[PDB]
Amino acid sequence: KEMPQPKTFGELKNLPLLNTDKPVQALMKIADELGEIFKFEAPGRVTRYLSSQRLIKEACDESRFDKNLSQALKFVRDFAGDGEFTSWTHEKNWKKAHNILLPSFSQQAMKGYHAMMVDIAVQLVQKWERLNADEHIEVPEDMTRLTLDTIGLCGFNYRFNSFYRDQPHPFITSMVRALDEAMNKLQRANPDDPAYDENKRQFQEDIKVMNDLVDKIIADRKASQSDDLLTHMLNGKDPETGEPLDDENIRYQIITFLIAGHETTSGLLSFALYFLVKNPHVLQKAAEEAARVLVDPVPSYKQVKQLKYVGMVLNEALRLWPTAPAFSLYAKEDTVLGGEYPLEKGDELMVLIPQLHRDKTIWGDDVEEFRPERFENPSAIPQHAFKPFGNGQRACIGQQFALHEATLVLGMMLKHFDFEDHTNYELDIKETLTLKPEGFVVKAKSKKIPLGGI
Ligand code: HEM
Ligand SMILES: CCCCCCCCCCCCCCCC(=O)NCC(=O)O
Repeated sequence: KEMPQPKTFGELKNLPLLNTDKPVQALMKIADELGEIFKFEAPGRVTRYLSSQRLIKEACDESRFDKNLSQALKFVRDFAGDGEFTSWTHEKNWKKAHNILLPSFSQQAMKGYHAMMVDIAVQLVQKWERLNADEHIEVPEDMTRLTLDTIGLCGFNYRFNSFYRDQPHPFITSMVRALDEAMNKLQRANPDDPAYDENKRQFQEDIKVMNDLVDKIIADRKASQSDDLLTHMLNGKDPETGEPLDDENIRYQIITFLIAGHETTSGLLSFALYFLVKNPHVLQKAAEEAARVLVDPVPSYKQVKQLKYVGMVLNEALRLWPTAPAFSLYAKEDTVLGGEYPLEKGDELMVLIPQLHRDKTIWGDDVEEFRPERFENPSAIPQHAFKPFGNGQRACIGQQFALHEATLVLGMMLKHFDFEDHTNYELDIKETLTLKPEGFVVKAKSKKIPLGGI
């Protein structure tokens, strides 16, 4: 079968279709028009975008495809290096990092992070209880304060103190600019036009800000007994090789985990709150569970694990708007995809996750509705139908960290406040490679339930 392909622009082929501030949403619209697979060509590069579970399940076969660095991740690698997110599976530092850092995500480790996650969640609840009657909440802004603070504290014993700042933390400002520039470089046909000189200067200055922060984390740790993610980065030995990470790689890991470890989580909490306010009956169910389950002044680790419906709400937000919305594969050898599409060794595929999650042959016709009951019995969901955390040995290492944090915080929010979508907010999804609502504001009325000490 010949592969569908969207409209072209002469010798720029499909490239100018990425000349938009919302490229993923543009690709989703193309997949809607063109179907489960389409080709996207740019000068000197081709990729194929997959949207159906039937083809994505094949792409998820690790004997035939391996993780690829999409052009977006190659640009991120300019500041994330061979950190765990932007390394190739065949690079020595990927498996060594994965082996050294995995223990930081064990259940025993998670039980150990719980108190520090509560410390930050209590700061969030206190900030909102302290608002005056005439004020409102800027949701994605506060969720980024919470999630950055939480990976800082749990992962690095470092306080960003983001709730002490009315503007974004300077790491956030540089990170966002750096991910923005990566996204913007995707549609640049001549990246070395001197018209991009100031883009390049500003990129370097952004990277220097992130690395100065990494310096402070490393120095604060030297000056400081912890056993956290940074402990394993600095001292952990890979059981296979017996070697620890080198200093250069360790700096890439800290940048990696500070970014990967909070940005997508902030997106998830923002979208879950959005869907809750837009679906009052769902919000009533979740708030009922939070009140029934969270009987103590602050939540315990077991209580969080008991918030089943809140967990379903977060999964159903990840179904509609997975906040790292694509991952890319390459063919290990020549092969035929779906019995219809021949690929040569090295050909790249991109999995368009929001489109996979709207495959009506899996989910039924009502894929746009927000229905957490979809996830009541997760074992009934077909393999490779639901993939917000990527695939196989390159799947997200921090998936349980993110879900525990989001479930704890959303459970505390729902216990402590009633929420009003006071402006009838129209969803506007800002892209910086990752997805988050922009402009989403709410009002929160305290239920005046006292909050225990940290
Ligand atoms: C809801 C929140 C999250 C989402 C949706 C998410 C999504 C993903 C996805 C889609 C990938 C695969 C990327 C690819 O194949 O190119 C991935 C990998 C990764 N994520 Fe997450 N992530 C989240 C939270 C986290 C957190 C909290 C951490 C750290 C504490 C983290 C650290 C990582 C790392 C280090 C990788 C690379 C894993 C490897 O290849 O060894 N992520 N994530
Ligand atoms: C260092 C940790 C990095 C954390 C952020 C990771 C970003 C997640 C990637 C999301 C996918 C973005 C898709 C961008 C649009 C697209 O398809 N571009 C084509 C291409 O990238 O080559």
